[PDB]
Parts: sequence; C-alpha cells; structure tokens
Amino acid sequence: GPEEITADIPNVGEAALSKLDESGIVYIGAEVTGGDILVGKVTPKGETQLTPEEKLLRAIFGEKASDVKDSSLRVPNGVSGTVIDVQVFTRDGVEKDKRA
Amino acid sequence: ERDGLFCARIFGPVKDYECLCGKYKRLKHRGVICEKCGVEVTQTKVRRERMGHIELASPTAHIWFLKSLPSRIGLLLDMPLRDIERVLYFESYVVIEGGM
Amino acid sequence: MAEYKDNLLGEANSFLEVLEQVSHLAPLDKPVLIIGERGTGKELIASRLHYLSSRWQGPFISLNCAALNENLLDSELFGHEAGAFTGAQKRHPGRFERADGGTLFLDELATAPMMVQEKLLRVIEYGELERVGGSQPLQVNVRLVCATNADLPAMVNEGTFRADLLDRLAFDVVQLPPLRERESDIMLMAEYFAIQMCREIKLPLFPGFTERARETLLNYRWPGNIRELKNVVERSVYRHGTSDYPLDDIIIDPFKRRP
Amino acid sequence: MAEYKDNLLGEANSFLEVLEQVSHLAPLDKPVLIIGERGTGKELIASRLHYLSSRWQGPFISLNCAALNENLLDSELFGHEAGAFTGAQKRHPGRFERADGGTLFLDELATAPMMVQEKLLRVIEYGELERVGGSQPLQVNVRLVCATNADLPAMVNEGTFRADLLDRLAFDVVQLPPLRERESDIMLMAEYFAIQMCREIKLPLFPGFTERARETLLNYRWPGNIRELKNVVERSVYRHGTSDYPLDDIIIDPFKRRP
Amino acid sequence: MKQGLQLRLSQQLAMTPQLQQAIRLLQLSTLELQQELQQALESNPLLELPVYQGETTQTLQDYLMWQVELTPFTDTDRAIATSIVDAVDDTGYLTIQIEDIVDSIGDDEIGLEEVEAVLKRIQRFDPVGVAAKDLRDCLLIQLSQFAKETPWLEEARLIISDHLDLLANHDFRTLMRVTRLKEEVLKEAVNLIQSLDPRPGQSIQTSEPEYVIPDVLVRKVSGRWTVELNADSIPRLKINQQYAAMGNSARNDADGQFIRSNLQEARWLIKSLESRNDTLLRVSRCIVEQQQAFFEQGEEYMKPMVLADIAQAVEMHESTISRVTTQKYLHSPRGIFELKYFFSSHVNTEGGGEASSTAIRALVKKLIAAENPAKPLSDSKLTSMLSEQGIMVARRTVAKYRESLSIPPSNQRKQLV
DNA sequence: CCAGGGCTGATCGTGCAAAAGTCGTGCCAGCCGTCT
DNA sequence: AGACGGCTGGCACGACTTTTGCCAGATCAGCCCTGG
Ligand SMILES: Nc1ncnc2c1ncn2[C@@H]1O[C@H](COP(=O)(O)OP(=O)(O)O)[C@@H](O)[C@H]1O
Ligand SMILES: Nc1ncnc2c1ncn2[C@@H]1O[C@H](COP(=O)(O)OP(=O)(O)O)[C@@H](O)[C@H]1O
Ligand SMILES: [Mg+2]
Ligand SMILES: [Mg+2]
Repeated sequence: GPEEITADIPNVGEAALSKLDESGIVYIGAEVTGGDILVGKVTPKGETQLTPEEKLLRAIFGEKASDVKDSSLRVPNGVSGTVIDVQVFTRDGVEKDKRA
Repeated sequence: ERDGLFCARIFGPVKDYECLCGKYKRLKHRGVICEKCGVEVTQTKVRRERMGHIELASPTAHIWFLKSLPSRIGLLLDMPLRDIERVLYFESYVVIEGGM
Repeated sequence: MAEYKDNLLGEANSFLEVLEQVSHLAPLDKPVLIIGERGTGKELIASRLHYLSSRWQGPFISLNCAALNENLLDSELFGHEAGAFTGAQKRHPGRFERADGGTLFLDELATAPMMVQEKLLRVIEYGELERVGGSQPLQVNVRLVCATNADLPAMVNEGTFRADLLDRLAFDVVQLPPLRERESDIMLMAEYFAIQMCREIKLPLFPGFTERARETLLNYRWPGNIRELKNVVERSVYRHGTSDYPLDDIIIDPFKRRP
Repeated sequence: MAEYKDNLLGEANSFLEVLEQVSHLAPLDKPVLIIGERGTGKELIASRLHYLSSRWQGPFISLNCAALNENLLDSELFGHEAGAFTGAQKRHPGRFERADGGTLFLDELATAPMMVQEKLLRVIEYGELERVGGSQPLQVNVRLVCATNADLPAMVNEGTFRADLLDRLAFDVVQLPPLRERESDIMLMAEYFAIQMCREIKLPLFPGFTERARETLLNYRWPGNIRELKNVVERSVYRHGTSDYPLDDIIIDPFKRRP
Repeated sequence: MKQGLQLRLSQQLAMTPQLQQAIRLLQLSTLELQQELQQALESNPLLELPVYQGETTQTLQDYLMWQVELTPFTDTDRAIATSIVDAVDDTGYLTIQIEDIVDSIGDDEIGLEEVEAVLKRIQRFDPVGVAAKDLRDCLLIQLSQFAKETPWLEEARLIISDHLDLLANHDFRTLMRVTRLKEEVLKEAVNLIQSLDPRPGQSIQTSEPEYVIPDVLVRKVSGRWTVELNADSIPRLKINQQYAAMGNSARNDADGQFIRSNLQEARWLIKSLESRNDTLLRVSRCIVEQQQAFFEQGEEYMKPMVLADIAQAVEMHESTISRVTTQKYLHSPRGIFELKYFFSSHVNTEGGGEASSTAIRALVKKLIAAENPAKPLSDSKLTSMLSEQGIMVARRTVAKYRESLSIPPSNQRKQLV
C-alpha cells in the first residue's frame, strides 16, 4: 500500500508530536533540536493475521494493528535550528493535499 | 533462490535459526536439517564462512599462472608463451602425442 | 421412529383386519402386492407400509406404469451414463438407483406391456442393474410395492402377462374391502369429509345429516369407493353453503341439470 | 476352481444326471443351451457351469436379451470408439469385449429381438467383430451360455426365431426336470427354506410339519418348479407366527376371498 | 421424438503441442517467464564507486543480547536468557511457552521457577514489557512501573487483571456491573490503559523497503490517457548472426539439419513472445479504455465488468483474456493494482443501472468510517441508506462486504465518547 | 538441351468446451438489548 | 427475571463466471529425376 503522512505515529509520546501540525509536518518557526520528528511518515505492513492475539490487540487498542511502522523523518544527531519554511510536492493524480 | 548464488542448502541458513520453508524454527533444533528444504539450523554468521563450487564441465586454464612475468606452464613444457596462448584459445591445434 | 399414521378414518370390520395384517409386513423384506378396486385408497396403505418399515428414512419415489414414454422407457427404468448416447450432457440417475434403502411404488401392473415386463424381469430377483451405455454394474436393495386393478391370474391364462413376473411378485396379496361392500364406515367417512370441507370454506360449523341423505347413500352402487364419496360430500356441502340445516339433497352427479 | 459349494440342495437321480453332465461339459469350450421350465435354478446351473471350467478366473458378465435398447443395440453389443458420433468421447467396451477369457451368459434368449438375432450370429460363430467406427477387425473368445423356458423347435417353425442361429448354438442342450419329478426331495427343500425363513423372522426354532401338511404339499400340480415352493412355505410359516405346535396350515394361493 | 445418434457441424478447431506450449506461454508473469526463457536460451545455441559494505544494524534481539552481556547472571542463567531472547518475536512477545523453553534446555535441575526468575529479570530491559507471554502480562508490567501518584491506577489494574474479555467485547455495561466501578469516571482509566504502547518491541527498528515492479504503464496526455508497455521489464530475443550464417556453409548433413531445426525453433519462439506482448498490450489498452472513469474519479465510481465485456471489444477469446490477465501489475498515477482486480461482480441498482461490487464496498468503508462513535451503524441501516442512494444490496451482501473489509460488527466497535 | 512428373519438406495456425469456482440472496440458529 | 425483537453468522440454493486441458493435418513450392 502507499505510504502516508498522517501523524498517526505509533510508539511515540505526546511531547514528541507537540510541534507537528494536523498533516504531520512541523509548524513554520518551531525550534527543533537533536532527534525530534519533522515529518510523520508511516510505512504499511502486511495484513493483520487472523490469530486471536492480534484480534485481541485490535479489539482492545485498535487503529494500529501493526499496519504501520515508524519510518518518520527525524533531525540528525547534533543538528539544531528553527524551521524557516517547508515545501511539499504532490504528483498529478494524487489529491491528498492535507495542508499543501 | 534455489540452487544458485545467495542460496540456501549452500552457504548456510538465513538471518536467524529458522529454515527457509518455515518449519523447524527455534533454538530447540540445533543441528537438524528439514526435509522439505535442506537447511542446517545454525547461526547466520556461518553464511560468511561457507563456499560453493562450479563444476566447469570443460577444463579451463588459470590466468595467474602462464601470464605472470615468468610463465609457469611455459617453463614446465619448455613451450613459448605465444604458442601456449594460441593453443589456449582454439586456433592452434597443438599435437599431443604420436611417435610413429 | 414415529407413528406416521397420516390420514386414517373409517376403520372397522374387514378394513381393520387388513390394517392388522399389513402392520407386520413392513419388517419383512419380501415384495408385496395389493389388489383392489380403482380408487380404494390403495396408495395410502402402500405409503404407510414404507413408513412402518425399519428403514423408513429411505427416500420415497413413485412411478406409474400407465405413464411410460416408450422412447425414454429404458433410460427412466435403469439409468443412463454420461455420453452413452448423443445429447447426454451429464450423468443422470435412474429411477431404480434413485431409491436405495427406500421403497419404490409400482402402479398399473395390470396395464404393464410385455416390453416393460421383459425389461424389468431380472432387476427384481437379484437386485442387479447395469445402466444403458454402462461399463460396470450396480447392485441395490429395494422393497417393491405394487398396486393393480384387474385379475392377474386371469391375464396370465389370457397370455398378456408372464407367470414368471407374477410369481416374482406374488409373495402375498392384500385385498382391500370395497366400501360399498363394507357399508360400516360410510357415515364416518362422509361426516369426516364434511367437517373438512365446511372448515375450509371458513363456515362456522357443520349441521347434521338428513335422514333421506342416509337413505339414498346406501342405495347407490358407488363405483367410487372413497374417491367419489369425498367429492360428492364436498360438492353437495358447497351447494348448500350454510349451517342452516342438515343438507336434504346430495348432488350425486354434477352433470345433472340445475332444473 | 478346486472347491465350490453354494446352494444346490436338491438331491435326486434326475438332478444327479444333469449335475454330472454339467461336470463333463464344464471343461469343454463349446457353447451350451440350458432349456427347462420357469424357476428351476437355471442361473444356479449356468453360474456353476462357468465357474467349474478352466476359465473361472476370467470375468463373468451377464445381460438380458430384452433389456438393452433397440436404438443403441449395436453400441451395446460391440461398443464404439471416440468421435464415431457426436455424443461419443472415449472408446467404449462392449459385452463381447469385456467378457474376454470369461463367459457371456445370455438370459431369456427366446425374447431376443429379430435385430439381436441377425446381429449376434456372425460374431458368435467365428469371433470377428467390428467396433463402431473401427478400422481393423477384432477377435475375442467367449464361451456362450444361454437359458430360456420356451420351446425352440416349435418356435423356429413359427418363424420368430432364426433357424441357423439355433443350429449353431444347440450343441448338447441341457434339460432340467420339473419339481414333480424329484418327489421326496421337496420335503428337504421345504424344511431348509422354512428354517431360513424362521431364522429371518426371529422365531427361535422350526417346530416341524404335520402329516396333513405333508400330504397337501406332496400332492399338488406345482406349475412353478421353484421360487413357488419357497414362497408358499415362507408365507405359510409367516402366517403361523409361532412354534408351539407343528406347521400345519398350507396356503398354496394367496389369491383367495376375504376371511 | 427420439434417442438417436446424430451429427451436424457448426464449429471448427485445431491445435498442435508446440502451439499448446505457445498458448500457455502467456499465462505467467514476466519475472517467472524470464526463468523459463533463459532455460530455452541455454538449450538453443543460436538464440540470444559502487556502494558496498553497508553498516550493521541493531535489531531487538541483538539489543537484548547486548544488555544481557552487561548483566550479572551465572552461566546457567546466561544460557537460559540466551534461549529466552532467541525465542522472541519482532512485536516483543515470546512465541513458545515456558514449558517448551524448559524442554529446550532439557536439564533435570532446571525448573519452572528458575526460568521464571530469569525471564522476570530480563522483563525489565529497555523495551518495557518485552518478552511477555501474552497481552495480559505486558500492560501490567508498565502499569506497575508507573508511579503510584497518577490517579486511576488501581482501577486500570483491576480492569487489566481479569476483565480482558470484558474490555475486548466492548461490553462496557457488563464491565461496570462486574467491577462496581464509577459511571463515566472509568473513561479516563480506560484511556490510561489505551495509552500504554502495546507491542513494544516493534519500535526498535521500523525500516521497510520499496518493492514495486510495473508491467503496464499509463500516463495522462491531457485527457484520454494512452498506454505503453514497460520497456525495461519486457523480454526480447535476438537471432544470432554468426550461427545463422554458417548453416549453409556447413557441408555435413548432421550440422545442417541441427542448425535448420534450431533456427526454426528460435524463430517460432521469438514470434510467440512477440505475439504475447502484443496481446497483453491490446488487452491493457482496452481495459483502460473501459475504465477511464475510475482512474479519474475513484474506486466507488467504477462500472462493473465481466470478461465477456472486454473480450467482445477485441477479437480474442474469454479464455485468452483470462490467461493474459494473471499476475500482471499495471502502474497508474493513483497507484499499482492488478489487471485481474478490475473485473468484479455486478449488482443491479435503482433506475435499471448496475454498480460494481468493489465500488459499493469502498462506499460502505467510507460511510462506516464517517459515523458517530457513540451510536454505530448496523448492517440493516447500511442497507437502508444504500437503498436511499439507490443501490439496494441485501443485508447479507452488506455483512459480507463488511467482513471482507475486516471491520468488526457495529455492536463491537461501540465506544465511550 | 528443354519440358513434365514426383517428392519432400516448409508453412499455416492463439479457440471450444467442460467443470470447478464464485456470485448474490434466503433460511435458520444463537446471543444480546429492553420492557414488563 | 422472562419474553419479545433484533443483530449476526453459517449453510444452502440457483445463476452466472472462469479456468484448464485439449495435442495435425493437408496443401503448396522448389529441386531432382526422367522423357521428348
Ligand atoms: N382410511 C381412510 N380414511 C379416509 N380417507 C381415505 C382412507 N384411505 C384412503 N383415503 C382417501 O382415498 C383417496 C384416494 O386414495 P387412492 O385410491 O389410494 O388414490 P389412487 O387413485 O392414487 O389409488 C385419498 O385422497 C385419501 O384421502
Ligand atoms: N437346487 C436348488 N437349491 C436351492 N435353491 C434353488 C435350487 N434351484 C433353484 N433355487 C432357487 O431358485 C432361485 C433361482 O431362480 P431361477 O430358476 O434361476 O429363475 P429362472 O428360472 O427365471 O432362471 C434362487 O433364488 C434359488 O434360491
Ligand atoms: Mg393411483
Ligand atoms: Mg430367468
């Protein structure tokens, strides 16, 4: 399946996603240091197995299903600064355009 | 792939103890070989220590000899490198034996 | 196992004797034959004979020898394999093989032509049949039940029936007493059919029976034992159409003019 | 082929002669004709005659001369090849080809159609047969056994039977005697049959017959040789229903008036 | 009106074994085709700085072994820990059960209590709740880890202890009457349970690669997209001039006949491959023509089709198109799909029209997703508003679509607002 | 030396149909919500 | 607390799709042998 930038990143704290907009990219002017998240990207995994363990996990928690993995864009170690401006490019035929 | 480069049943198993087929996958099996696929259940670090061979139905010369500064085949046969080279590429038709 | 009584009315005298006789025939696995006048409720007892059997769960299928397409007779009787002849797209089960562990109803044996008699002559004694265009033979076990209308011994001397087939199906014969001779359950049959008809016409209740109606019932010859009695009761009660009084007149024949 | 026992309870001089003649004719290859009266163990003889021969291990297949269709008659007799007609899709064996090495046992030859009579003679005489749409001749060897109750010498004069077909088939015909000729053995048959029947109907043990019943079963015409004595004894014992006192009631004809 | 053997022609047909091979040549994908093509190439003789030494990565098992190396175990405890950590999945839950681990060790002295001691010792490793037997003893570890100061902790522990099914079935009312717990003050405790990172071992490494191969390409030239084949992916064979120019020169009959036969076979193979490519291209063009609306507008605007509809548009047969459209992935601006994915069953709608099954399934997906969380929409109501739209599919088909969509029933997804 | 006959190989051909499979839709059983 | 209504899923029954498994022959053209 296609990868999406939706900011629904698993195994992460609310403090990390504090600087991310609804689309998953940083606000213009935010200060970012070290290994914070810049763009929240997820890569789809295989279909959830019928196994009762995964079925129970979906029934309890939901919305994760191990469908996605955290392959987000993070600032490299020892790099700090303030975001000046972002630029997003979407190919023709794709009309996601969350905040583009 | 099966019976090729980067294959199993040669060069050792794959990343973990599991066999290629999927059965016999744990540390409980330490030296067994599966029947549906012949894959020894060992560490994957052995993948860098196991080598294979190619039959090479027709014989072939070794370029390290007969092409260094002295020629080993030349000095063994008392035969000059030019005729050695012409014979080793199917345009010279050297004589093997025949005394009558 | 259940009772499978179905519809049983007007049981008295020799009819009760016949029921008592047929009660123990079901356990046996010998062919049976029923003799009786046309429309003497012969099928009812033939059907109940299958249900009283231990293997009552066997499917029940019926054929009438008076209705056999001479073109398809062999295929219907035995069964045809796939591709045996042109136009046979799939394998089709035959009638004899259709029932296995279940009884087969035969009718109009007195009207059975020599052709059908010969074609069926062997499949009974040994229970062995091979399909038309067939490679290998099948074996089945079916209890045959037969109904007829004429004197099979008479047809045997006449020569249109084969004594071989007759004794092949002559273990025991059940003679159904005709109702015009019993004369003991005519009131009960008539009143039962009267309640059924008056109920299904959604009328409140059925009045009695006129004494003159009873007088003229016994006088009639009644060729229809229990197949025209029901019909005449239904038609006459429909003609009256009210619970006003016991119906004085029975419309014995509908063809009679209204005036 | 060494040891074969089944049924054949009758033991008389007349039966001794024919049973010994069967032993002589069994190794021989020539076809035999089994004449007799209805219900006389004709199948029992033919079966033993084939299975006592040197080709018992070969396949044994029977057919009814009347049962098979008239339209598909040739295909039934010989078989067809793939693509001969629209319906056909694979090579199909006929009876004559399936019966290679073994025997073909025709049943009730007297009822065979004119078509079968003119079809069968040429292949039966020598051994040549052409499959439907075939390209080359086929040759199979089948010992022929046939049985019927009709009178062929009279039938051929009438003309519904081919003369040469009878002539090239009637080597050393076998004739069985009617039941009335056995005399004493009928008591043994009745005792055996009653024992089996009372075993089937779950009654403990046969109580025996009476002198009256003995005389009645001795002195009667016996139009049907066998399968009629079986039926009469099995119906009489069933009507008896108990073994407190010996078997005395005899019911020769089920067709009687109501009791 | 009879049974009789009859005969009348209205059809024609013919085929040879090599033609059968050529017609089965187009049933299979290109990547699998190239193997058999290389096999025939091997038989027929006249037919025909970089980045290296990548880095080593740290997976969960390697990280756990690293942490085991720096912890003070005995030799037996170290062997047990190595076995336990070897029997650990990517998600972080151990696969085999504890008695199986004891059997794998196969020592009389080794006991369940000892293995439990070692396992609980390694449970406190950096990914919390790793190597847990099941879900019950993975959330509990983190609840116990959290400091007692935060509220609703006792409530969360009580629910997670032995009310796991009670929470799984979303049967909040029975959960309340079982726990004797507060009304709508349990919601924050349930949310605390929700924010507990299930499957903790997943986050040690999450890199997933890109594996896409296109067989057919379509590009939008300002309307009415034209379809092109994949130039790189397509196979091709070229005759060999050296061996084609020595069959006549050879004076030996054996060599001449050998070269002639191999030339014949090679040319037939080349022709068959070219025909397969042409047929695939034509089929792809026709299906994209009949599916122009869906590419523009989305899955729910798809017209239903059958193999007959696409076979009549060409001169090929239904069987031929079915053989061609197997294991073929076409690439479009919207994404990568399969040629066999377009064909779907049809359902009749109001006004005489028909709607494709996948379109109605996607519509059901979006309609179910865009619903109020307090009151779920059931299958009957789904059928009702689909009939209002005019599709009028049965409740059985609604349930089948919902099940194949992997969405649980309406009464199962009900949740507190 | 030119024309007639034989013979061998080169060339043509991607559909028909039968059976397995899939589809939609109904029937019935078992668990759950709610009022009496 | 029990009955009534409702929701969901397994199984079944036509109706329609789709998947595989078939296995050459005749006919024409050029070359060689032979008759005129
Ligand atoms: N014991 C009975 N009491 C009342 N009606 C009976 C009884 N037996 C048979 N009948 C009626 O007789 C009718 C005809 O039966 P039957 O003569 O067997 O039909 P068929 O003409 O097929 O032989 C049936 O409709 C049945 O209702
Ligand atoms: N000698 C015998 N012993 C026992 N049973 C016999 C004997 N002869 C005939 N039968 C009985 O006769 C039946 C065979 O009938 P059969 O005479 O072959 O009929 P058909 O005369 O039509 O060929 C068998 O069921 C068998 O029990
Ligand atoms: Mg009737
Ligand atoms: Mg007979």
